[PDB]
Amino acid sequence: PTRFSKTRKHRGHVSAGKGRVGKHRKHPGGRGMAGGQHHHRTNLDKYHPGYFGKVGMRHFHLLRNHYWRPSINIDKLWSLVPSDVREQYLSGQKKDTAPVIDLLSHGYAKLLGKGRLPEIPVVVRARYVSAEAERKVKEAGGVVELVA
Amino acid sequence: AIKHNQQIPNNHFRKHWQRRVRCHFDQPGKKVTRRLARRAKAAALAPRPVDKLRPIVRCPTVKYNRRTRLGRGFTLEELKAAGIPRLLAPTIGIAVDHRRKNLSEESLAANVQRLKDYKARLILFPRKSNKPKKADTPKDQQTAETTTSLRTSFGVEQPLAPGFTEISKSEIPAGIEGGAYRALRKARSDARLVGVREKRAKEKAEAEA
RNA sequence: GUGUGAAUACAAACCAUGAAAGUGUGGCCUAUCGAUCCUUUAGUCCCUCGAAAUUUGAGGCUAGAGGUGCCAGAAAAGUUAC
RNA sequence: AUUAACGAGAUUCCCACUGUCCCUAUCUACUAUCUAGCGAAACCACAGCCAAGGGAACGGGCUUGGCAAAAUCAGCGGGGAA
RNA sequence: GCGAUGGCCAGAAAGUGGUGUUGACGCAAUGUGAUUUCUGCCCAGUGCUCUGAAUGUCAAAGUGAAGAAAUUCAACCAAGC
RNA sequence: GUCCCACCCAUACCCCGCCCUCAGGGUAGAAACGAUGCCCUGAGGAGUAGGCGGCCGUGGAGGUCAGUGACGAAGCCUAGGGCGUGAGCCCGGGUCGAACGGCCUCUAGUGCAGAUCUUGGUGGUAGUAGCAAAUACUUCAAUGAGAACUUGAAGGACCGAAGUGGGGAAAGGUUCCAUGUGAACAGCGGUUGGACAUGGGUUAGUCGAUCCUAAGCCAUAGGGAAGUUCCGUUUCAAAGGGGC
RNA sequence: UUAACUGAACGUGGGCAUUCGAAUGUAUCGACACUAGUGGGCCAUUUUUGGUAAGCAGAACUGGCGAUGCGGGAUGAACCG
RNA sequence: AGACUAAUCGAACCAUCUAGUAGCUGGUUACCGCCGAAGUUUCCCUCAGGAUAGCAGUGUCGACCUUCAGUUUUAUGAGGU
RNA sequence: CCGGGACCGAGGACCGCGCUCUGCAAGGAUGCUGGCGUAAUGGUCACCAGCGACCCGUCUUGAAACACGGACCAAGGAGUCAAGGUUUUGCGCGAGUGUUUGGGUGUAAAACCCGCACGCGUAAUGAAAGUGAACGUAGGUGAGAGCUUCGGCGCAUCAUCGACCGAUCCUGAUGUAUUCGGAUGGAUUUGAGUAGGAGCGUUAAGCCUUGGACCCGAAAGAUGGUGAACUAUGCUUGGAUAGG
RNA sequence: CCUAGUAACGGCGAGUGAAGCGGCAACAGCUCAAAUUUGAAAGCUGGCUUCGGCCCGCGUUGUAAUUUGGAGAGGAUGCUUUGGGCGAGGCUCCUUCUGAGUUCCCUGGAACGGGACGCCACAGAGGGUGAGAGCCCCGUAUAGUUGGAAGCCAAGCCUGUGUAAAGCUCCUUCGACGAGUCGAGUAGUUUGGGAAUGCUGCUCAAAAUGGGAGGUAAAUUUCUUCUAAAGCUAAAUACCGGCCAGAGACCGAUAGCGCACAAGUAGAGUGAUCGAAAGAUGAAAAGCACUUUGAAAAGAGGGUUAAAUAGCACGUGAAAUUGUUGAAAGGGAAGCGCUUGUGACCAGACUUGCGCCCGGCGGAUCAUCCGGUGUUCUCACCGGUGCACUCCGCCGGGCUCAGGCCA
Repeated sequence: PTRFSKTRKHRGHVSAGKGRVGKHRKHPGGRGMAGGQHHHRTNLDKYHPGYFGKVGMRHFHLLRNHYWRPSINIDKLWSLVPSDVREQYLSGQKKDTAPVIDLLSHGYAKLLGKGRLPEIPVVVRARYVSAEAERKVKEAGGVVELVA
Repeated sequence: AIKHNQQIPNNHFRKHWQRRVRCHFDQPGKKVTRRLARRAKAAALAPRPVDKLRPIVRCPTVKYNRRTRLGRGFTLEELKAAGIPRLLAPTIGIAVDHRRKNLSEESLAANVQRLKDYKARLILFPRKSNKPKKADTPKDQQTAETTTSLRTSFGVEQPLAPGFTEISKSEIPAGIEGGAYRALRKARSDARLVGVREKRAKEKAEAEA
């Protein structure tokens, strides 16, 4: 909508808000990133520290599929089971049956352990598992088994 | 000419981009054209289904390894197991692929069953009405409800494994002796030293002799 | 209150000197000097060459040297009275 | 370094001649001038009398004084920093 | 400067051209500027030109040695300097 | 030079009225209110470059005024009126002849004195500068609305055979001849005209082109070039014409 | 750290307002986000450098013109109110 | 003679790439209300130009925090005109 | 304590403070009277009179300038659009969020419906192989709006001391493919981390970059074509120039 | 669409920049060289022919059948498969036909305007007719109907048949497979391709479980995956150049293409090429008969028209500049701001209102009660009953209060 913008309020005022002494010429200072090391250095060092240089070794023909392994913490583990079944276990009505969770079917490969776990035995099937996560699930009566 | 705290711009707009711009104002007009072609094609193939039969295939990469999808055609070994001639298959709606192989036995068994029941659901009209043949339908069961999509009626039933399973207590197995975390570390370092260990052991055998 | 130069006070090691308390992190104090990219040497015994091994070769991480004196650092000779 | 002949080449002197000059005067033809018919262009913020002062340090316009009477024709080259 | 298998010059190339229907009293490239009388000393510098015993310098290819190879190291070595 | 009385005036100071900005309060057992409203109280107002807020107009789109109009819509003229601080809105009179507004949202090729700005139109200068090379005109009669520059006769002059004479090449293209004529053109006039209107006019065995070659140009045989094409003209070619 | 519960910092508990311990004001308290113009200046009192001097060149504290009318200096961007 | 090559020559004329680039001149369209500047610091083949800090506006939140001050008094230090 | 003169009249039932107290000068002007009821008061336009008043736009420390542009009138005439960022305002859902590449359907470029993948977010750190977030009611101390049984509990946020994960430098237990393995405990080190999630889509404004980029403007550079009717040189074929 | 502004390149400066996987639209596969028909060149261009065939030629330095790596050949073995002819019916193209007022009155030159009364509608899109028309006219919506031409698809029927050719299951054994090519060195160009991604020039020049690739050069040993140096083929995709059609929050004659008009025209240049200006009388020309002045152009009367304030210089006709008439001012500029005066012209406002008393005229109906209905449940309406000191309207007289301007 152009009916309400600052260009409509500049009608009748010479120089259109750009100043008299400095007249808004074509391209003072250069085009793009010109002067990075010569006259725009002061801005390019207060911000963006690290533009210039080389770091690390290079990799030819990287395929990102080799490095696919999303991770999930342990405190969100119980959110994977459906709500109707979930409330039965926490309320304490089953008492003789344990769930077997398949992380791969939900799109995970590594089971990290960050929070706390309630004292109900479970079975987790994961491609990878952390050292701290294995201990917490084991002291709750459960077991973790690699699945590939 | 940067002036404030900004993100460094990279806009590839220095060639003559204005000469090659492809606006899409014919999105709804094109859609009408395709729908006119499908229903025109369906009329030509009056009793036949529009599509063709496809086999079940697993994706080829470690990521997407879990999911399954439709393929291109049945291998020559799958057709032989189900007792279908090679030349007769393409003419009754079956698609054949001659450059695929059955490395495992799990994939072979799944596709054979998927192709065997299709043969039972097929109605085959005779070439000449006055003289039917042995493999033709005897004209008594030619009148039945038919399907035309054959992609929804024969799609993948379930691509992924069930989300979870529920088993009784005291049936939970025992883990690896060392543990899950330590089983991975040992397996990683064993492959690193497979060369150093083998030659050190081997040279000892010649050293003693 | 960015960089370079130079300067002050401690911490953890190893030493010199003196009987000992102590003193010593260059010249009694105020000047005496140098980025990115590239090359070269010392160090650990370390990581990678992406189908799998073993030796050459090459590539990485940390500290010095080769230099810009227009010294916060382009590679550069004249004439026009047509 | 000299040099006969030749030159719409540069320079100095002598004889003849003359309004170049002392020092200006007169005559003739075609214009300028008046009339009938025909009939343009440059230029132009608004305009058009002076003296001093101050001011962007040389005013037609400001301040203090001089002053100041319709409408007009032929010449002129001080000014309009024309 | 040049005796034709040549000197000067044109063209992207050509079984292509100019001088040339030409041959040293000829063709081509420069400086001085009728006649008379003359035209001195300097080869250190910058150019041009000549003579290769000299080994000084020295490319690609080729030869020899080490190594499992990539590769490295040696002699020899045209013109020019 | 020093001292003392009275008196004159700034957009400055004091009191009062009105406008706007800012800050602080009151208003529901609602007899209640464009609650974005109303009432009470206090202080302040200069401004280039620049920032923000509120409003007025122009061309189109959706909704709504059961909107105005051939008994006169839009447009234009008007030292005739009313409203607003202002951009602007409304009405009276004259001319004319077919479409046009108010209110809330949407949308943009949306507001001019300048840029030696673009296109078109018009002034002062101005009835002014000027229409002065090539020796020069005069009397009578006729035509006609009208004669210095139309026609006849008689005088006076110039070009003076390397001519202002008589014929051609290049170039022009009907300008040639007759009859007639309002405007325009012939830098004055015009009955006259190389202008305007209507008709007519260019005859070859002997004069030219047609034939032959010169400097030169282009095909053929062949060779270059990715190619448009470059070279080659007797060249490393099986190349012709005469009689019964 | 000291011969040493001897010190050192940080602590628990308790005591001290009857008056929280100079004047005046508080017509303006703290923090954060985004961005415009500007980066040629000039004049005056006191101090002051080069120069014979300048309506000349160069500095320190503060007030002004630029960005601003009004009343006085007849006139006059900077002087007085 | 830098002379001539269609009034054009110290490198002809016509169309296109082309709306060629400019730290340099010129222009930039209605009204009212409130606030209101800078010519200075550091770096740059930088000195007619840019980045950086400063001055300025608008949008806010935390409390109405009782905190503050281009000022005076009292106690106590430094200086070399 | 008594005179004289000038300017003003805001407000619109009662309420209050008081006095000289059948009342009043005490929270803002009323009473009596005369002429005229239209051009009389008032408003517009033209002219004379007193005082004041240099030409606009622009660059500049300084413009009425002997600094530049401007004879006059009518119409045209200059911060726009797309992609990618960023902060702030409104709106939907919320550990999630986004239908429209595509399919179904339709009164047909409108409207309505459906889902597999995928994008951003939920986990960081190293060059890399790799590893990967609770001693405590998710900690201790000093301030904090609000609540409270009056004892206290204390959001957001500010400062400070600690705990955990990754990297760097030390230490090297139990074990053993006797060279592999890396527990435990430290260190004036280091990170865009954890410590009871805040994000995704859309609307509007300011700002940034590349694009013709607010409008008009060079002296040059490159690709492809057309000219010897002027003039310069040469070739083939013609012509012309008294008398001493 | 995503991967992705990612891996990578780059005075590692300014800058540049792909691919695999994944979802969808559309889907379709194949024929040559290398083998002896060898118990029979079984193949083909051309000419003549009555239509049955004949003749010359090409060709053994290789014309048909058979085979193409998915195989296949050669052997075993039992089953199965295969031609022709009719054909309803349906779909494309052109062409015949389609509902309702000129009813009545007013303004007007002319109703298509205003008022009253009607009808049609699977048709209220658009245009014309003397002004805004569903019913005056062409068309518009719906399925049918008259006639004709040529191609497709296809329900279902009628007849031959194994000399031949084809499919399937197993096997001891065989199993031919593209050369100045691949590859290597060097040079130039190019790419995101980095001890060198593709292309091209020159030198050297292969092999039979052989060869290429596996994104870091080299040697030794394993592994995965395809089969190069011969060839064909629909759909999903691009485009307004050519022939047509339907539309718009686009422009409205200095705009929109240079061109709404006898526009790539007139015109300029030796030439390549450059390139404009210009729409509108009225419903209908009904485009002014006749008289008179003048040499003529034209003028004055008189005519057509609703209008000549529409006369082929024509709808509406602004500003700059000019003429006539009226008013006013002027001693080397004019214009302008504050405040009176004179002259001309002019908008408002006022010209009564309410109440009371007396008198006169006219009407039905004030309090009260009964019945019905509504509603805010206690407030109202209608019908009846009233019947003159009540109520209402008008007129005449008297009185109080207020109301315009300047003092």
